[PDB]
Amino acid sequence: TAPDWLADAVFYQIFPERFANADPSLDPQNVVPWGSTPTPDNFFGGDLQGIIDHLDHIVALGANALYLTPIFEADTNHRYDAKDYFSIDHRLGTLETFHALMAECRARGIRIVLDAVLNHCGDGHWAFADVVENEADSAYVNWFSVEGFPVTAHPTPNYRTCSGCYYLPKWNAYNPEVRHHHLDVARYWIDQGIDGWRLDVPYFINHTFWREFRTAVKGKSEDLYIVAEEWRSPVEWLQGDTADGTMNYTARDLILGFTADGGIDASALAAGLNALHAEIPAGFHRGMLNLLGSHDTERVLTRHAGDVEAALLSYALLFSLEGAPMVYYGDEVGLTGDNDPGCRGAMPWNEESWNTRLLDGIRTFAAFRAHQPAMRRGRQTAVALDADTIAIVRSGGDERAAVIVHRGEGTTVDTASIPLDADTVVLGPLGTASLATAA
Amino acid sequence: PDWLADAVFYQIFPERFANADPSLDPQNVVPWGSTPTPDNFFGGDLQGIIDHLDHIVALGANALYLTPIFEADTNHRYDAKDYFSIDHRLGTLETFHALMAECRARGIRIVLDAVLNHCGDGHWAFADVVENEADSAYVNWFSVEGFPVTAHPTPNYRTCSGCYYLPKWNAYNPEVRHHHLDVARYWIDQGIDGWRLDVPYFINHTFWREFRTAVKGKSEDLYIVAEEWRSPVEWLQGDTADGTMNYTARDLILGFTADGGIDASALAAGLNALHAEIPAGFHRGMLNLLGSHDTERVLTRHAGDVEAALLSYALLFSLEGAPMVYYGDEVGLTGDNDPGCRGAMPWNEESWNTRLLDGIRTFAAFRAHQPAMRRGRQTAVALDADTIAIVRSGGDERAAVIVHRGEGTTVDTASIPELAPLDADTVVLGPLGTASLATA
Ligand SMILES: [Ca+2]
Repeated sequence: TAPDWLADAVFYQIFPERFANADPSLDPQNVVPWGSTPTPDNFFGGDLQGIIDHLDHIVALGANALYLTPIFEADTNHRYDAKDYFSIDHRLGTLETFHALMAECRARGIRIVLDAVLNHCGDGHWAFADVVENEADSAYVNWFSVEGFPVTAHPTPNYRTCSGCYYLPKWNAYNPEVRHHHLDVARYWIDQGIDGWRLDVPYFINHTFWREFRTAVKGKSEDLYIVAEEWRSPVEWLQGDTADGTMNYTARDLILGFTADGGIDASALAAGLNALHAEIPAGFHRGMLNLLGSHDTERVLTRHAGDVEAALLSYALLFSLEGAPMVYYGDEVGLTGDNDPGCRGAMPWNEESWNTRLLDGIRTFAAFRAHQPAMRRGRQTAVALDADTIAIVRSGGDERAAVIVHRGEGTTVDTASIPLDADTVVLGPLGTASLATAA
Repeated sequence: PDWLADAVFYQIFPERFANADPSLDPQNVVPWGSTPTPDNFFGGDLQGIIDHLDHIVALGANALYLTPIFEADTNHRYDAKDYFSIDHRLGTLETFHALMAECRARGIRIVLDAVLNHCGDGHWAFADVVENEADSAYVNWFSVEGFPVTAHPTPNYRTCSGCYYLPKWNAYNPEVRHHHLDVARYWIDQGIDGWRLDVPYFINHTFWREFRTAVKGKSEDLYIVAEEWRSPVEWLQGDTADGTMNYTARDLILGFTADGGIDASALAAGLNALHAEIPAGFHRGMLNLLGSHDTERVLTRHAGDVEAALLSYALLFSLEGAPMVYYGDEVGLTGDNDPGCRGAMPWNEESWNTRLLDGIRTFAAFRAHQPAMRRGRQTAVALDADTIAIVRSGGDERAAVIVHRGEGTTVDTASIPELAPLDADTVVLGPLGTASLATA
């Protein structure tokens, strides 16, 4: 089963090169102004000290865990092209600054999850450059799958890669020495104090390796959290031998279908959510990392086409579900943008730039979850009341809660219709209601 | 009258609601979008009111308060020149009859403006005194100091508030009373359901007792509501009105939802006091409102904050007494105080704030559906400096509208004796959040 702390977790995902530039002396020569349009090649100077300095913002939102995208020495702004998995990227800070982040995080009750990019590294990585250089004489030739020498990125890479990208050579995970390096990466950062690992494109490697991964990570501690990136069904990762959960892109698509697209009505959503619930095995519901967006999607508000009230319906649903809810940095203040690089805009720190009522609306849903124990540990039941209105009921030992979410122009619901209370509740246009009762 | 318990009012300033008949339009009529002024005409008409009853009903209203509609020489029609005719730009008596019929067909009631302290300087009686002086048969229908009559400097006759074009009726003349009682009787014969009293404080209670007797004599269920900006207590002794325009409740609500000057304790106390001052049987007759043709528009009072504005509406619709919506506020029209608040009502729905409209409708629908929200006692309860419950209880049934002006909070239903009977133990309120719950 998944670790129990997860029931209480609320995650804040950070793309560190865009959250806060606290240290200009770390910035590269070609650093762009903080207000610039994000691109696949530009750098803003976001750093680890920037995260430390805004921990208060992250706490005040209701978050108690961070998911960090890659932070190790790389040549891109997203850092999926790691070149040394054993140091912090020199533009993010040093190992000391990283330690200071861990400590400041744990003084405030905040757990840390890093991004484990094990299918591939960057072409700048020492082992890969050694192969380029020394070819068949490199000791790390078999750390990759290079077709022949000389190595060429032109016209198509003559080595295996992540989805054809020339600067992301694929790690040969069939090599024991590569697995040992991958496991020493897992343990090393756990030795530095992290609380879990998020797995990047885990489906490009293989279950056998991910089994060794769980054994190495859980061997250090049973409460370290492993979460699979997965866009389709999560079930393969929830058999008890690989991950503790999945990024719940299934719930994302269902929720947004309802609140933003209008393609699915409340009945299809409830059915979608009850089935995903049936699909996910016992012990693993708690481990699902639910989200409405990420660094791999367009921003939630953009998906809702600037309709902040509808967007609040999404968050209501998000915070209502079993699984740890995750907010993507800047969505809480109403940032907009298309898919990558559009969703990787720099986070503004002028409170006059924030959509404050969006922030307070999300804070409210988070606060009700944190205060009501059934919202964290209770059972999840989804029920349609009409085409535009859904109730997410959560059933605790000694208490029960419901979040009722209406996307129409207003209605009333008889709670006697939802299997403790016989109240009538009214919902305004784009309205929600959040109710609890002693059992 | 009992029917006031279920009444919801929609106030129309008839010049500005809807212009259905261009043939009625005056010569220098302005475009419908234009800025209102003390002299301009837009051509709003009675047929335009008939044509838009749908919108009124969809709002949830079942009663109109109309401002004066008799023949006059201003855009506001407070300067009546003939009390026994519809103003020629509004329509004819026939059209008026048609509006009544249509209204009766939808269970809508009608309330007109009784402007009895004064008429207009163009009124036939006044012009006859101006012409024939001491030989006019109507010299004592007014208070003219002497001849020739002059406005020039300042009127050498009594007026409403110094205004030369609004000479004051001598209500001490039985002929003038007779005339006033014929006006009340005449429009009641034309199908009308009641009267709003314009500045009744400028006349006297002896006159308003006769007024009541004549009106109630036609039918006990005809409603009488007095304009009063201060305490309403003097109008509620059983001998004059059935209620007043509740400007006291307005000042309290807006001080809390818009100004920030009054907190929830002070608002709860204010409302509880007002309630206790209102005599038994008269709570329902109170005509509750957030604004009128004599105030700046609600949304403008809330500095354009729609969510703040919706807190006002929630409160308004939660109170005992008949709630009234000033035409166009439901769609988010803005405006300063008169003339600014007499904008023409746009009918192109792309200009409306429809979340505001549907917000108001929801409060109305809750109230229409809950018997306690109409006939139940009223207890106002401060929970926080920023959060108030208005509770309504029918014997053992209970409704509650909870209204939060802060950034978000939680309402523990237990430990609040008046909220305790709801099965829900906790209720969340978002920022500027509203919660409406009812028992059983
Ligand atoms: Ca007209």
